[PDB]
Amino acid sequence: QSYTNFTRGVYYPDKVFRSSVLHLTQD
Amino acid sequence: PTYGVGHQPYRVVVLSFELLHAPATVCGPKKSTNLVKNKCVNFNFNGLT
Amino acid sequence: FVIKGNEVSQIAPGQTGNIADYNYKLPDDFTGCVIAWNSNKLDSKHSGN
Ligand SMILES: *[C@@H]1O[C@H](CO)[C@@H](O)[C@H](O)[C@H]1NC(C)=O
Repeated sequence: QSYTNFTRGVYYPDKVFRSSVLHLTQD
Repeated sequence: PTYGVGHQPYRVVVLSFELLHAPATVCGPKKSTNLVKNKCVNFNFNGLT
Repeated sequence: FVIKGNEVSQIAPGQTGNIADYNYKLPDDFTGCVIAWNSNKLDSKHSGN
């Protein structure tokens, strides 16, 4: 079938609220 | 019933839970009080103190 | 050793009967394996004792 190349699909790796920060996470 | 203690059946219940998760509705037997607001207090919100 | 088939289930920790009691007995704190096979093809003759 056809193939595609996306930069989408992020998800929240945690259950807390963060704002105006750059957070480095691994998952 | 004739076996030694090490070979008798034992009933095991394992209670598994994660404690650092943000929401929780499972438990808490302590009574709540009035939320004071705008004043230095010692607070306990869902186990977080 | 050579045993009767009805006795094979008796060669185990904690068991009692006419074997594993006033006969070859395994410890309750036993580490090891009990390996057994049917020997009738060699012992089918009427040897008696
Ligand atoms: C590569 O990605 C871009 C942007 O998603 C898309 O427009 C383009 O068609 C893609 N190329 C291939 C071969 O998938």
